[PDB]
Amino acid sequence: AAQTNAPWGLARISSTSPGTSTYYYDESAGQGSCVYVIDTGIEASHPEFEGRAQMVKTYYYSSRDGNGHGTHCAGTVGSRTYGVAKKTQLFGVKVLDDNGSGQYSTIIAGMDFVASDKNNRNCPKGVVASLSLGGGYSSSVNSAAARLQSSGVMVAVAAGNNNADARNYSPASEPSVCTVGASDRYDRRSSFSNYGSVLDIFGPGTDILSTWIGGSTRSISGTSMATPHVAGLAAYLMTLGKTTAASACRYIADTANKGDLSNIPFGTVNLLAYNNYQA
Ligand SMILES: [Pr+3]
Ligand SMILES: [Pr+3]
Repeated sequence: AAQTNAPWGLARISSTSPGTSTYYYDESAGQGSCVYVIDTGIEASHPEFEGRAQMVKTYYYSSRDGNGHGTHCAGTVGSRTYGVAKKTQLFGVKVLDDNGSGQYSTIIAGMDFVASDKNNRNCPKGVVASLSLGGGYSSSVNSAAARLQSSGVMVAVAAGNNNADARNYSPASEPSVCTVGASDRYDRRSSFSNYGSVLDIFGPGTDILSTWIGGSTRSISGTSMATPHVAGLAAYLMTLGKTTAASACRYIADTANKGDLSNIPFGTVNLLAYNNYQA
């Protein structure tokens, strides 16, 4: 299949070079996979989700996304127009309040929740969790991310927007998960993107168009935006049977565009997520 005049990030992950405008992908489109978006919530009623999104847990007074951040990230995973995996099932877990902030204890609870809840869902092609959040180093937060991964869920996490080594941030610094940095449409590392040896992979993160609350759309920037590109790609590849939750991050790194990025500091991988689609 081919989506013309696609958002640049979608085009980039289906091309060996920057500057293209068409998203090429297999029609299966992540059908049969499930992606948990652990964030401020999802506006499930947005027409772009086509009924494929549902809130399953909240740690606040309402399950509504009063912020927009979670709805944006979910859209990049699997909305019709703005998503990588256009037929995946989306589950929302609200661990962040409507100002976009959250306590580490609540974030940990949300991760443990997903590890259990997945056993109550029909996800024959596998399960992914997308975490576009983070803060200062915490061994407890890292441990929760490791548990989630160990339970059989592909965990993708944002590297952080500090233009610094991700080793001092959590859950970015947990080695066993998939830590995602951000790039822009000219194949430069995004100016805000964290780096370091713990990064696994880069994805599009600057000027990313996606869904927003109130049935709208918005372009915003961050490693928060790069992370769902990689989560969606994992769901897509698991549906095609090319990889599993345990090995998806490594598979994505092995099949990535190599050496295409600029302003990558020595010791950080030069790898950009790529779907290797051949018609
Ligand atoms: Pr290239
Ligand atoms: Pr890793």
